Amino acid sequence: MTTTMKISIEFLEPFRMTKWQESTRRNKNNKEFVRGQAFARWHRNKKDN
RNA sequence: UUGAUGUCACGGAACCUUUGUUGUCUUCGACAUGGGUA
Repeated sequence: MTTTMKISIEFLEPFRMTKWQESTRRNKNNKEFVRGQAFARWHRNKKDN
């Protein structure tokens, strides 16, 4: 038993997004991935392009 | 397209340094033209 709460966020400013990286590099040892953890994330449909 | 008992990323000024500068009197006299004649 759960209740779903529809959430929308309206940005009043340009928001920051983090650069895409390989799933091999999405760990605490990669500085760039950790530094961008508070930003938005880009999703790739396919890893190649 | 996240994972969860732990995110100061509003935690970080694209910032700092380079002269569109230099040189020149709005001045002034000899031609122009191609043959023609035998």
